[PDB]
Amino acid sequence: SFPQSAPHGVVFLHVTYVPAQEKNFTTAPAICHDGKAHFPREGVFVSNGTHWFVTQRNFYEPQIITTDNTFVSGNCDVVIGIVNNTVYDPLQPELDSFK
Amino acid sequence: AQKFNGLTVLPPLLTDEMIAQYTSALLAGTITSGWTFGAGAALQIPFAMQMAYRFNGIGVTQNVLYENQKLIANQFNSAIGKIQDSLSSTASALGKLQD
Ligand SMILES: *[C@@H]1O[C@H](CO)[C@@H](O)[C@H](O)[C@H]1NC(C)=O
Ligand SMILES: *[C@@H]1O[C@H](CO)[C@@H](O)[C@H](O)[C@H]1NC(C)=O
Ligand SMILES: *[C@@H]1O[C@H](CO)[C@@H](O)[C@H](O)[C@H]1NC(C)=O
Repeated sequence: SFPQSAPHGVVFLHVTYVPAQEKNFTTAPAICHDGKAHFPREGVFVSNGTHWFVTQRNFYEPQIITTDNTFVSGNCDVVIGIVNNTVYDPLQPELDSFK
Repeated sequence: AQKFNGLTVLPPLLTDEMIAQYTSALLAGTITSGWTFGAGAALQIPFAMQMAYRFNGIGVTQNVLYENQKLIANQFNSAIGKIQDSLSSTASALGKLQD
């Protein structure tokens, strides 16, 4: 904000952030992989119809689901509405390249 | 008050029906879109994910919600019933307006 002077008061100029151009997708509370439920560290899981990604809450920026940005807590038999997608781990390609 | 010689009473600009409609609109917006409608266009989101957002806001991970959803829902319903019973218990809670 920026202040301005008035003859008998004060004038405030407030700069704010307003989102626009919304779009809707399909979401799931968690991902079940190898019998383990994965939850996002930040953001939510969204899908465009064929693949699942991770985006921010207030901005759309799809990312490949990875162990780096997800954490595991228990099995996937308790969470209601879980889906059955897979996750990615770059350590396996890193190990494969060391041959 | 009453009607008699000397003075008169004026009706309010907004009727009770309009106030009830405003409250209903606020309730629908806050239970169908979270806090997104308070800053711009309303964005739909399932209620469980909004509750997970709020739990992450208060400093607790969302997995404890996803593993204890039924208990929290039952506690909320019991609390609503208890508020109804307490309000119908003829308690002196409405004394602020009566005074
Ligand atoms: C998104 O919203 C529009 C209009 O509300 C609806 O027609 C559509 O089915 C929704 N879902 C997708 C995936 O577009
Ligand atoms: C969803 O995004 C993927 C990109 O990984 C793309 O290959 C696929 O065609 C997209 N599906 C639709 C229905 O747009
Ligand atoms: C999820 O995928 C696993 C893969 O082994 C399978 O055993 C399980 O039945 C699947 N569950 C559902 C609900 O599709």
